[PDB]
Amino acid sequence: ASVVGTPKSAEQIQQEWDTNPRWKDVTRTYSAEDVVALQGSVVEEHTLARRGAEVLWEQLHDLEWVNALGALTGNMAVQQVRAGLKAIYLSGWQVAGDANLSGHTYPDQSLYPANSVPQVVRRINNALQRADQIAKIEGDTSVENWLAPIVADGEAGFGGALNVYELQKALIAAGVAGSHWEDQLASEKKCGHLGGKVLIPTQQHIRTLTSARLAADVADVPTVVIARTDAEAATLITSDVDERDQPFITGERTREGFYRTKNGIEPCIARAKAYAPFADLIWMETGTPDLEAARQFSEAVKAEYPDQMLAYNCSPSFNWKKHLDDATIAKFQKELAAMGFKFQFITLAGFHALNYSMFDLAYGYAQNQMSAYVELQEREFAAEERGYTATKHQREVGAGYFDRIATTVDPNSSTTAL
Amino acid sequence: ASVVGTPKSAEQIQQEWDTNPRWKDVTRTYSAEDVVALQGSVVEEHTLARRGAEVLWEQLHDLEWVNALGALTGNMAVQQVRAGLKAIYLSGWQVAGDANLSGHTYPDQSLYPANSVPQVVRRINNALQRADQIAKIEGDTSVENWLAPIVADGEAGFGGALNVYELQKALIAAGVAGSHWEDQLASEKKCGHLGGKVLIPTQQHIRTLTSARLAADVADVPTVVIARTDAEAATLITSDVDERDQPFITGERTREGFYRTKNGIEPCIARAKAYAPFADLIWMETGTPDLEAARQFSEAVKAEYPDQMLAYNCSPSFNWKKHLDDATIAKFQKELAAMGFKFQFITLAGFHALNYSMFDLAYGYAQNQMSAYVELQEREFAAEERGYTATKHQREVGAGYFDRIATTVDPNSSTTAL
Amino acid sequence: ASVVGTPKSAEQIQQEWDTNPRWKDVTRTYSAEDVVALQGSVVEEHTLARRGAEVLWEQLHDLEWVNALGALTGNMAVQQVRAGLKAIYLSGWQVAGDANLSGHTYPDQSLYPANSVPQVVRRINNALQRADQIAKIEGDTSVENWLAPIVADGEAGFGGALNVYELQKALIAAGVAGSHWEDQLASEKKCGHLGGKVLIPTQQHIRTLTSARLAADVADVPTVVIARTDAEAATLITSDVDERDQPFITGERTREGFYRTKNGIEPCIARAKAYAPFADLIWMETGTPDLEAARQFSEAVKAEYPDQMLAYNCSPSFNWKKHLDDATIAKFQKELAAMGFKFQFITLAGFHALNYSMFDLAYGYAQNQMSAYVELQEREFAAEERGYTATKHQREVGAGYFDRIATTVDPNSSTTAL
Amino acid sequence: ASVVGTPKSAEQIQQEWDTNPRWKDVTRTYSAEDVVALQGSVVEEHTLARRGAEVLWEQLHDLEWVNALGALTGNMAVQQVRAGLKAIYLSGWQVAGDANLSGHTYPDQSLYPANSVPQVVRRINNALQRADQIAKIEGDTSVENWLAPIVADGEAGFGGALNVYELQKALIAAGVAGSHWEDQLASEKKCGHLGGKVLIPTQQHIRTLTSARLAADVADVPTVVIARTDAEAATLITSDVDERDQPFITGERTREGFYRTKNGIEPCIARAKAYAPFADLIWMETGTPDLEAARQFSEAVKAEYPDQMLAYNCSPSFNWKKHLDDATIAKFQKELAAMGFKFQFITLAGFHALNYSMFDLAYGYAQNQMSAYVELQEREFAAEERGYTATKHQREVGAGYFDRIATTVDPNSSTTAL
Ligand SMILES: [Mg+2]
Ligand SMILES: [Mg+2]
Ligand SMILES: [Mg+2]
Ligand SMILES: [Mg+2]
Repeated sequence: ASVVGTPKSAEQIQQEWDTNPRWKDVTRTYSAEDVVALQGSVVEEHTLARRGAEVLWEQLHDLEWVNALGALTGNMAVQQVRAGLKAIYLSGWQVAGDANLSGHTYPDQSLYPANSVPQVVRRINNALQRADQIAKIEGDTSVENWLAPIVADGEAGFGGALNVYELQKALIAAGVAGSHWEDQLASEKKCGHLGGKVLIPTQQHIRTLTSARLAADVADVPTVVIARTDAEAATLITSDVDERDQPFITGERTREGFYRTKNGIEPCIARAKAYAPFADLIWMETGTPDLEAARQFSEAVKAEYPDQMLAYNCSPSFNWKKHLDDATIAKFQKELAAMGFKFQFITLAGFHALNYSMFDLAYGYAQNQMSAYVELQEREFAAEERGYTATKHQREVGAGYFDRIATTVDPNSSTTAL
Repeated sequence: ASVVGTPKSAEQIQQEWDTNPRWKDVTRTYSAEDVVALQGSVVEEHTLARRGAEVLWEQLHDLEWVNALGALTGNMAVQQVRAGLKAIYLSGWQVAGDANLSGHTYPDQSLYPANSVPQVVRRINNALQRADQIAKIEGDTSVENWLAPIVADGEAGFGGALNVYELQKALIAAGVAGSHWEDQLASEKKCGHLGGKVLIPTQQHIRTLTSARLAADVADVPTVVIARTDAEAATLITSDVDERDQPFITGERTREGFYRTKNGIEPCIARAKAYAPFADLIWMETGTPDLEAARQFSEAVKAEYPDQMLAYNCSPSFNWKKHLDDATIAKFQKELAAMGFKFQFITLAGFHALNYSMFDLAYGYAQNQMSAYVELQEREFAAEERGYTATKHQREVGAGYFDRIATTVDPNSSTTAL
Repeated sequence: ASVVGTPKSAEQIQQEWDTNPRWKDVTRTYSAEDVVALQGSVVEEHTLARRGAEVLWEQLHDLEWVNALGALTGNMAVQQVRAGLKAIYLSGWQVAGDANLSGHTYPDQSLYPANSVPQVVRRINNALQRADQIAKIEGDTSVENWLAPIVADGEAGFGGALNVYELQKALIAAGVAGSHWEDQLASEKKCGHLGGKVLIPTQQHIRTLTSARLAADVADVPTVVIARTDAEAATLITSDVDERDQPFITGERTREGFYRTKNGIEPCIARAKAYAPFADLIWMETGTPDLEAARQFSEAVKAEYPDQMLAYNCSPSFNWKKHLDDATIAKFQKELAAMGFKFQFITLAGFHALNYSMFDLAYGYAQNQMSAYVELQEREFAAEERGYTATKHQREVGAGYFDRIATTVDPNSSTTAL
Repeated sequence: ASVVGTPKSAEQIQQEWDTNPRWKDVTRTYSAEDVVALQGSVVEEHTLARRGAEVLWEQLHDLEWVNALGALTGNMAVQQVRAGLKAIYLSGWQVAGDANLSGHTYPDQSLYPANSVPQVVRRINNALQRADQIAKIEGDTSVENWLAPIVADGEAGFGGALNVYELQKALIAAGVAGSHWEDQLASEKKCGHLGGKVLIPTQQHIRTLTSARLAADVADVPTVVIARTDAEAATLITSDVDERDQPFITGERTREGFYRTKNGIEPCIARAKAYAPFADLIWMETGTPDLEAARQFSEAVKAEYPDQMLAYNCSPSFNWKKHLDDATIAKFQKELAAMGFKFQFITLAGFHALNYSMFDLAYGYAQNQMSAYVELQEREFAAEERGYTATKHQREVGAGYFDRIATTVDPNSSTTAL
């Protein structure tokens, strides 16, 4: 009947894996036939997921490094691109705190509904598409690519391999460019004294990463897969079954039956090497920015996998000015980029900008009413010199674009040619 | 069987209508028995909607005036309350541009799914409830009422009287304190030359207000009902059937069948008087903040209804400093309050704070990476002096509250007494 | 940069419009350049919407007629295809009563959230895709096309031309094959004596149809557009402004400003002819199935537009056996197909099957417990002979498909070759 | 300020626990002060959750037994009540297969978003409320209680204690009467040879049940808590840490690190006794109905806890007629009731009625068109004698109720007194 969305043959897929440099050093423990068998007889095309993943991959090789800021609303992402950023970071922490499908405010422990991040990915793409549409009818070519790739937080997948599979598939349907997956069991994090994060076995994370790659393969898009390890601070692990984890197991076992494990950079380096054949980028979660630890981690990983790119979160909570001089702060990301940290981001940038700007405005408004708003309005007028366009609020949300649709539909009215 | 949620009798409802000062000068064209007949045999209690509405009503009489800022996320509302505001305004325009259930960015023309505002009302209540929970376990009594009343945008109800009924019902279920309803048909707004907003007949808006009151009565809560008229700028009206609208009909009818109508403060004053018996507060939509025009509207309506409270939106798009001196800007709301505008707000405060703060941070970040973030962090550290708490990010989203739930559940872990 | 999703040029679009027989006799009052101007710089591919629409269009020419049953859940659609049907009808009435995003039960008056039908279209596609996936791994080739095209109810678009545009766009995103649009304002339907449905002007419905076609063109898919007229029973019309509606205007205008208008097959025929250039299929809403009336409508429209295909709803509420003999009932659709009604359906089939089957089972269960369930189970066992598979419940919902994903991910577990 | 929703004091709560027979034999390892500390300063009232839980509790003591059928849509539940059932069972399996928030069809492995069952609980209550509203305006007193209690499937809580807490809280907000929680880790279920379900430690399930009780206490409603054990068929357990589980551990450990454990009735009885102080009802999950196993399980539990009520799922997949005579089938539930199984249900009744009725209708329709629908319509007319009302479809979904609202709002129209 129809040839629309006809699946590729296993041979074609194998050929891509064998020859496209995108797949150099990418280990897949399942086969091309295994992928085809899961595709049914029609494969939906996921345009934004394909384009974003391809653009992101090229940027990670073409730019000195790719940096991003966590965005929790569509307008936040639009402003990030308008301001010149080339990628968007979709923080799971921010979604938990102010943008998830339960409607509740949550701390970061995989408490929100599992399809929440995919919904925000779709929202951000929709917002970027509107900016793109508006730019086109306005003849605005100041931004080359409105559809900046989105890198989204997949926590640990909300369950087992099938939960990770479904989350990746949903992220892709929504248009994600890349996704990160970590090796802890947040839902078992122990409170207080002698508690802390609980890691899962090294082999279980390889399963997570393998499942994430499989969902992208079945969906037929080259999604960027990022592996995150939480071994830097985690003091517990669910099981001592994996021989690669045994060197760090002390012997003490908790009431819940978990195993105490020695944390630090050593286990991060080891897990990072075990994860490398299964990840396009590796990320060592960290609490305190530390150039030496970063250097130690990257040199140890690259000694084994020289071309392995790394990802890095720049702490949003660290008191930067108190601990570092201005020059160190200014060169921090450039320095990390030289070590191979090609994707860098500040997870909670949106949470801080949103909470701070509203607190400041509201406080001034509670005290001086209109005077406080005028102060913000004047800053917005001043920002126009830098390319800010939201002072023209109707235009910003598409009133001119919808007026054009109305005009297009109205036969007694003509549209202006572009 | 169970007496949980048993409806009150028509006689009890009538007694409240007859004696509670809340209903002084409130016209209901339907009966107490009509209300009971629509309640089935169980009436769900809507705690937040009841408490919010009672609190708002008292504040409108106890404070010089109640002012608010448009909030589009839960955290935004939390900061508004933390900063000292006593009510939250939930803008439909902001929901259309960055927080509605379609996932798209839209201009203000009743384009988003009709249950969008209710979902944001529920979200803001959840967020305020979390701030309240955290405060209680922290012994923080700095904020006396975290559950600030929410006043939400009902547009024109997304259709007819039954659509307005269902939206008011959904707003109440989500915990709204008050809702506003306007007299235009946004979906038929005409673009360009000789176009403009289209009003509906005065009687149709009374139907809308009557339907919003009926839904509040059936739901057994004293929701504050606000009437907005768009007659200042509207140049069209769907029909000349209502003799109260005839003094403004020009006699011309457009190619789409709408009637040309004389706009300005005159029809606003007439509509306001016709709406007074059906609204707890009245709002004349206006493009230009102008104390004299406000005084003219206020005095004209109060000459007929001396005790009629009014609401006023302080234009977010008007170039304040270009047209008014700092003194006039500084006294603007105070002056309005003296005229009887007891509820005042800035509809797009959130849109501007969110868009501006992210553009500014992202622009600095694109240029100087971490240096830009440090600038925002320093402002946040400085704001702690004014009561800002979001710099303690984990605490802000409830990590301490959930750690307590975790500890409460763990029998081998004791909780510290509050 | 990337060429993924690059829009076609206006010249390419024009060439398709000029040469593809799909567009024979399709009037577009806007231009190819107008379409391109609204597409931004990336056009997402909508695989299911494209494939569905192409398949439906071919079926409408290849089969004697295409018939369908209203489906309100994914499993309902799966059984329709498993049973041999070639298209799925997605009723808005069923969505209002038991499957819309407000969570409430509603009558048919455009009361539910506007994105409700799109969500059910997405759901039905997901369900059919799962049946397809299961079939593929089971080697089941009994059903040739699991992805049967979906024809969905667009009501009157929930507002104006921009609301219709957004609903058509959302239906396409979800994978719809065709959508129907009607010429009434349901939200103003008048109850009781001298009341009834309210039509909108002929030109306003052409605007609706033009807007649905425009959204399909911008989304780059050949969606089947169906026009429905409610003029058989409607007694009112919003305006007498369109001279094509004037022959039916009585001259009386109601207290609400609506115009009394002569109803019946005559205005239906005139509207159908005015709509023909803007619709792939036309449907005259009718309360009484009547082959003669159908013939009269069909012949009157085809006398003007010989190749115009028509759609027909076979009334679910009409007491068939009371008014027609078994022979007439048996030949009804065949007879209609010969008149040119190429798409035929029963709108509320799902509502009736679901409500009846649960009442019957529950009633027996309340009386005789397990005996009642066994009666249904025996019917299911007997239906396996006709191809029914849901008795193997785990398999029916994909347990075998997910076991395969699990096995594919597990390197210590091999999958059996298909 | 307001006293609306003011929390009860710890002393008041303690008093209820000490004196209300509802709490006889209910162990809470946290205190009344612990509950109050988590309530913030306003407790939302959850009317439907309170009424349903109270009604369910009384029915479990007043009736010989309470039985139910799985319902996955609002109309299904309405028909169940109309047909005479006194409770509704909300199956997680059915939600996974045809009614969850991902829009996908899933097998039963906790794959769907965690707030899916709560949404269906709210939908069912909304549908029952509409039936209730319609009955009242129609003067229909044939059904005494339209708001039948809903018992919902909580799987294992989608994570740890905090995930169970949030799910229970969401079920309560939606109006649930009771919820069941099981002791397996579905997301780790192993495939094929030597695989099977994986149990969690006995103490971990006590944590789950303790967390479920805590959420109900904080929400201030007497929710019925049901504990389910999956030890009958589970062959694995995550850890051997709990001494109560050690007697069944063999010693073999799997590649994933799980422990092989001896399954059967013995471990079910042991877990059931450990769960009894934490559950209002206990349920032994089973695959094959077996009166002897049921008798053995109940007598063993009651030997320790004489007043402990039990719950029982009557297998929807067992071939009843093939293995049992008609008399045994007819007395099955009555016999179980005598053993103490006071809540009985068929989990997949809705899935079978929905899939079978649509397959049958569609198959007949594909073959004989209208004749097949007429057959269903005639059965519906015949069912009217038993009280079926859905043949009057407009009435059934509330058209008369909304017409009454329209009339109530219309001052020129009067409503008919009840
Ligand atoms: Mg996280
Ligand atoms: Mg508006
Ligand atoms: Mg309809
Ligand atoms: Mg289950």
